This record gives sequence, structure tokens and C-alpha cells, in this order.
Amino acid sequence: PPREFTQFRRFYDRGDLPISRNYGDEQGPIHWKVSPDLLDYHHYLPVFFDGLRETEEPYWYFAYYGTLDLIAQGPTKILAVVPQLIIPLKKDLNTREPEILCRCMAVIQALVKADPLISEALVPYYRQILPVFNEFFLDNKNIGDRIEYSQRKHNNLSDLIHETLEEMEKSGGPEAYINIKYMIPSYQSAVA
Amino acid sequence: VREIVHIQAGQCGNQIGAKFWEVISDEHGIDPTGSYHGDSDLQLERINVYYNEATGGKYVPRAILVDLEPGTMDSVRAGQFGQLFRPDNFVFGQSGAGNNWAKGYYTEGQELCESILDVIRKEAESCDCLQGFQLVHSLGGGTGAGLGTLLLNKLREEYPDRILSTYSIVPSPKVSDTVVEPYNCTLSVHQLVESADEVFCIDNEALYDICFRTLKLTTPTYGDLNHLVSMVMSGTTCALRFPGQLNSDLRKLAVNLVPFPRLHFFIVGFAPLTSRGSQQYRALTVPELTSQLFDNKNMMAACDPRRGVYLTASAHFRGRMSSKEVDEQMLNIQARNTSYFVEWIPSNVKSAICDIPPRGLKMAATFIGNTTAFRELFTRVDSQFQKMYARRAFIHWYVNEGLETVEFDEARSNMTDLIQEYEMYET
Amino acid sequence: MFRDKYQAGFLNLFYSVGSKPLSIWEQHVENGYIKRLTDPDIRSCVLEIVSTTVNNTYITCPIDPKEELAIKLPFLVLVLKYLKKYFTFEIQVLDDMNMRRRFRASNFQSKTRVKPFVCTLPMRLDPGWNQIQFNLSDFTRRAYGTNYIETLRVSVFANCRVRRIYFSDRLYTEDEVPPEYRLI
Amino acid sequence: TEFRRFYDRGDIPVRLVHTTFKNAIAWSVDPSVLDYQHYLPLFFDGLREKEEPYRFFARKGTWELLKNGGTRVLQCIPQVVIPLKKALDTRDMDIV
Ligand SMILES: Nc1nc2c(ncn2[C@@H]2O[C@H](COP(=O)(O)OP(=O)(O)O)[C@@H](O)[C@H]2O)c(=O)[nH]1
Repeated sequence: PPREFTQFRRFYDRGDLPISRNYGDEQGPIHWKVSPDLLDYHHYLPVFFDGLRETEEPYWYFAYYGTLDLIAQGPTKILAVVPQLIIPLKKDLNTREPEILCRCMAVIQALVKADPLISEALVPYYRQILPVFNEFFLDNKNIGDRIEYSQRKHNNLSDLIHETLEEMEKSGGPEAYINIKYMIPSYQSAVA
Repeated sequence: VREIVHIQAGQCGNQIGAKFWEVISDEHGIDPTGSYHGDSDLQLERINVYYNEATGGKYVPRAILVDLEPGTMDSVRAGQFGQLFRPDNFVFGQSGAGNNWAKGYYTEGQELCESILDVIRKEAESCDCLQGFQLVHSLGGGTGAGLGTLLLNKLREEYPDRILSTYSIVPSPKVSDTVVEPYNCTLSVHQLVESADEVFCIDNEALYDICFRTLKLTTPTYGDLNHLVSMVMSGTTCALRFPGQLNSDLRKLAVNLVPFPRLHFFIVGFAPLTSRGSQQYRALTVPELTSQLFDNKNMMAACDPRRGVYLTASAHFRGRMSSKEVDEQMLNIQARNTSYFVEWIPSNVKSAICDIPPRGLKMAATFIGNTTAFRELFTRVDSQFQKMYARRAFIHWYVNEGLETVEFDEARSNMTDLIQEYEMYET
Repeated sequence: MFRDKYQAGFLNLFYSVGSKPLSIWEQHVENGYIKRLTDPDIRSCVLEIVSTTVNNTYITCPIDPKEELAIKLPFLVLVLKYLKKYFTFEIQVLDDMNMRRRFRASNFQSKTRVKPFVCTLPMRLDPGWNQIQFNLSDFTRRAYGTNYIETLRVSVFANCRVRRIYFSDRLYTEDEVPPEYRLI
Repeated sequence: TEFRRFYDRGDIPVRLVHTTFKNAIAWSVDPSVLDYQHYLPLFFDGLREKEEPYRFFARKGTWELLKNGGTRVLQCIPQVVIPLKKALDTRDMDIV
């Protein structure tokens, strides 16, 4: 599977906002040209989701942190765009590189926390998403009694799977667990 | 039974730590890729202190490298022992500082924290006995000083009992490399005083001065200076790994040297040091070690103890020697210079011996002392800071970060209080 | 072994802040891993054991299969974290007329059958850190009726985060203990 | 004897007093709270011992407890006869 061409690069070359990285202010990693509240959510956010697949700067830095800021500031409006995010999200997971999936899981964890209704709307989309997780589930390494460094890269992909799956299980509701079983045989419920 | 996790911020600090691992691996006989090929069974008595074993007979060191721009990490990977470090051991930011202390601490520090803490975290519950981390950083810069002070607070919060042993390089007062430095050092001192259990001060001016008094290196480079710092670090942590006849650890040295919680800044020194050609003439003995250790031309700190008085002192020895000879020296040099010992804190000098000396240097010693002469150091940076602060042009650089103007004054007030505390304690 | 050593107060058998905390422990791993890591829970030393098949992954002490522990203390205290997964562990004890007796408890267990060669116990925990205490003397006299004799072997299986395994002479409640012989 | 096992790990609550003049025993546990049904059979077992430290403790403990316990000995007779039988059948020169 070649690198399917990312729309975010085509939106960024002419119109995208997050270029601003300049501060004389008490602000975070990225800045916006305009306040995100005025922006629409059908055009910007799906493009941002597609940008996590970028591998070289400045595209991926803006796309990753832009997605985080948009999901944090505007959690009410994202419910409408939830169906449109499945396609670009499914593009990112199929890359299977041990770096993109870390970003995707961070976004997903930041996504389910926004609204229990959102996670209930993601139950039909589990089948479209989980097969990547169902592959990488058991990639941990045995070291015995001595030390793990990987977590400062935050790249121990298995541990990200466990917490993230626990997050959909809590917010998924009544029918999230049975769907997880249909995708993940080795999973066992953490409901209580 | 004593495992230490070593943390390196600083462009300066990362290079120093890499040379330290060069010294340790040569001492232990470790391949720069981690495979044991040494010659002494005593090298594996306590190798777990600094190393991990990966399945495959490879040893990985307890080393954390901290930076904010990938240039230094790229240099470290180009180093000899770059493969020794586990590839995940390195982290680097994505928005540089340019020695701006406020920028690194406030904006870059918060983002860096959630990532950096967790090797400090997962080393702790898996380093087989945590009784102290170790941090090497620079005070004049912005990346090491600001981030190191911030992480020192989080280290104290998450790990209260574990000893936060810190080694810092003081701003050179005649000339140092950076000049945002007086602002940076002032703000870092307030953070360092309260949290760090032990702070050790090193000046590059003294290192160059020592090189030309003793080494007669006509043309030294950074490699020699960091090598001497590595020698001090090897001498400090040698007692934990190797046998001897009388040994003191970090917590013992804190007990033996620190009389009061805020009077714990120490000077460091190493002996013997000799020029590459005149070493044949010299007959290295215990009195030669004692004279070299206490001679002012060998102190690696830009503070003459003769301008002050001594509170507590410590001496360590590497190799096989008679204890009677060592303690014979410790009485007679304690009596010789009674004008430098405080009357109401006797027993300033302490002694220790470790069995295994480093390679080639049959007999070795490391000296750590406490003297009121520290007051000169804070006075110099305060004097330089005063007229710099008197025209607030530079703080607006730090204010735009989010740092309040009043933040500079509380550090200055704490600095003056620390100076006053050392002044009363002289009498 | 441990026979002639002094045994009073507290006597730990696993505690991850030594130098090779498994120096007396033996590990068997299959379809899983023994990994040692830090939890945001306590910021204090822990060991983790996780595996798909719980029976095939365990830790046993002592290391030597033929050799045994001679610990006299009647109380065994475990401080472990429950991972919301299948968990089990077993203990070996000698009795008054010299028959080896073994207890193995499981959370997926069903009943409490006491057939002679091995006793089984069902138990349930609280998600998070637990402080289970097992009074061997009381259990032996309750189940088989024979009095207590020194404890032979201890084994802990996968899917649990263990930070302390120590024996105590009598039952101590909170704060009548060393400050680290409790939960942070 | 088995009585060696309990004394060898500091379980038997007796100690020796070296008041120079006659070797005497001291109690780590006062006789009032002593569980006669448990400790009495052990003292009878120690009579079969050969070396001095166990022999002296066995004699003194057995004679002391028997001569001060009172009616509490009556229930322990069937338990202490068997070790007494084991002691006799040794046909020893001085155990008898
Ligand atoms: N002693 C010594 N100092 C160094 C070396 N390399 C850099 N430095 C010092 O590091 C300081 C600048 O550090 P900076 O770039 O701000 O990075 P920071 O240490 O994280 O603050 C300068 O004062 C240099 O003198 C070295 O190899 N040896």
C-alpha cells in the first residue's frame, strides 16, 4: 500500500490556518489565524484527521496538534462530523507504522472523552476500525525484572491499546463489549 | 543494592554524561555496544547499578538524555557510545529556546513534562534500588537550567525520599559563554535550593586555570574538561560499585557534610593531576595526595577557601592503602590549618577508601568540601544582575513568555537570604 | 533454608527495591511476559506479570526445585494490584504429621472443595491495589484441622502487579508497621 | 527426638540461668497462661535426648510442670504416655 495522497497537504498549501507558531503570549504549541469557534467543522476537521498520515514537517506537527486543539475547544460541534471522520481515520490506521498509530490512539482517546454520545455513535464503526488494533494487540516484549524506557517515546503500542480499549468500553455503553469480542477474541472486559 | 538513574539535560550536560559513560565502560570493561568483554570479575559485582541487561547478553545503561533541539542528540548518536544508549532513551523538543530560560521552563517545559517524567517514572519502579537519581546541567543556558529546575520539582513531588543529586556548572564570572546567564542563574538558584538534596558547583574558568597550573596542556579542548568532570563523577560513585576498607555513599556524604538543610552546596576536587611529561619525576604517595587535594591550585571551583572558612570536608581514596596513613594525614592537616576550621563545628574532615582504583592511575582520591567562600559566587551574579535588572529591557523578553516581573525579585531575595545565612554561620 | 536465621517482626520475600529482587525467585514465562514498570498510581516500586494463559506464567520461590523455605511466621501478606483479569496463586505448607499440603486460590473459581492433596478457594478483589492477608495457621486448622508448621513454597501467577510479598508474626493493622510496609 | 526441632528455632519458652551455684531454668512464658495440652507432650519427648542442653531442659521442665500444674495434667495422660513408652524402650543406660 503506497502513501495514498493526503488531502491536508493540498488544503495547507493555499488555505489552512495553523501556520502561526509565533508567540509573545502565554500560549501553547500551536496558534490559529482565526478563532476556531468561527470555523465550520465539516471542511476543516476531516482534512485535519487526514493530515496525521503525513511523515515530514511541517505538515504532521500542525495536523496532529491542530486536531487536538480543535477537539478540545469545540467538543459540541464534532458530533455532526463524526460520520465523516471514519474514512480519513481508517486511512491512517492501515499504514500500520508504529508512529502513526500512536498519534491516532491519542486522538481517539481525546475523542471519546468529549461526549458519551460520540462513543455510542462509534459502536457501528468498530468493525471498520478495530482490525488494526486486533493485529498489534500482543506485541509486548518479555524482559523479566529490568526496566522499560519506551513510554517516554509513548510508543509501547500495546499499552496504548489497553487504555484506549478501556476508554471505548467505558463510554461505549451496553453493546460495545459484544462488538469488541467479535473483533478481539483475546480481550476480556474491564467494565468492573 | 543501590541503583541510580542518571538524567542529563543540557548541551553541556549531555556531552558530559556521554564522556562519563565512556569512563564507566572502560572501567568496567564494557563494549560501547554493551557486550561484556572485560578482565575483572569484580567489575560484575555491582554492574546492575548503572546498567540493564537485554535478552541477548547486551547491557543498556540507566541514562536519560534531555534536550529541546535534535542537534545535540544527533551529535550524541554520532558519538562512540551512541549505540550503547537505548534508542528510546533520547527525547528532543521541536521548538528551540536559544538559552531563553523563561521560554524553556514555561512554554516548552509543560509540554515536555508529560513525556519526560515517565522514564524517570518507569526507571523508578524498575531500577532495582532507587535511593537517588543524578542530574547534570548548565545554569547559564535556558534549556538545561529551566527544564532541569522544573523536573527537579516534579522529581521531588513524585519521589520525596530518593536523593536528588545534582551537578551544575556555575556561570563563569569573568566571562561565560552566554549572557542571558545572570537572569537564568538567578531564577534557577531559587528552584535548586529548596528541592535538590545535593548541589555541586563547577566553573570553566577554574578548569582552564587548573589545566595550565597542573596539566601544562598548551592547547586543551572541551574533551579534557569533561573528562575531568567524568573523573569527579567516577570518584563520587565509585564507593557504590567496588570494595574498599571504609566507604561513604551519597546519603552518608549528605549526613557527614550537610550541617543545615540550605548549607549543602559543595565544592569538588580530584587528585592526582600531573602534566603528561613530568609524571615520571613525581613519587605518588598519600602525603602527595593530601597536599594536592587541599592545595588551592587544584580546586575546580572559582572560590578561594582562604577568603572564607571551612564548615565540613570529605575525602575519598581509591585503591589499597593504609588507613593509619590516611588518618595520620587527616589529623595533622586538620591541626595545621586551624585558622580555616570553624571552632564550633569540629570533625569537618571525613575519610573513606575504595578498593578498586581506575585504570592506569594506581592511586586516586576525590575531595568534596564546604566553605563559606561560596558567598563570592552569588555576589558576582547579583552584582551583574542588579544593573541589568535596573533597566527592565531584558525581562520583557521573559515577560512575553508569561513570567511575571515579580518572579525575578523573589529569587533575588532568596539569593540574598542564602548569602546572609552563610554570613552569620561564619561567626 | 531460612531455618536457623532470626525470624521475628517482619520478614519479606519479594520487594522490588533490592538489587535482584528475583535473586531468590524463579520465573516461568509462556504466551506472556514479566515486565517491570511504573504506575501513576503510587510512584513507588512495583513488578508486573501479564500473560494470556495464567497457568503457564508464574513466579515461584525458592529457586531450587528440590529445596524449600523454612519461614516460621504464620501470616503471609500480599500487596498487589488487580488488573481486572484472571488471577491465581498457591502456597505450600507442612502439617503436624508431615503431609505436604497446598492451597491454590483463583478468582475464576467456582467452589471450595477440600479434597486431600490440594485445597481450592474462590475469591474476589477490588480494582486497584489490594492488601490480602492469609493466616496459614487458621486456615489449616479450619480446613484439615492439623496445626501449623513452617511454610515450604510460595508461588504467584500472572495478570497481577506485585510490589511486596512479606510474612508477619502476628496481625498488624494500619500504622503499627514500618512506613514502607504499607500502601503509599 | 522432635523436641530438638522446636527448641532449635527458639520456640520453646525456656531459658537457662547460669547463677553459678546450681544450673536452673527460667520461663519465657509464665506457667499460668501455658497451654498444658500442647506444651506438656513436648517436654516428655525431650527425655529421649542425649546431649546436655536438651537433657537438662527436658528434666527441669517436665518435673516443674508436673509438680505445679495440678489437675491440668489429668487430661494429658494419654498424650504423654506414648512418648514415655518411646523413652523406656530405648533400653538406655541412663534414660530409664
Ligand atoms: N564545560 C563544557 N561546557 C559546555 C560544553 N558544551 C557547551 N557548554 C556550555 O553550555 C552552555 C550553553 O548551553 P545551552 O546551549 O543553553 O544548553 P543548556 O545547557 O541546556 O542550557 C555554554 O555556556 C557553554 O559554555 C562542553 O563540552 N563542556
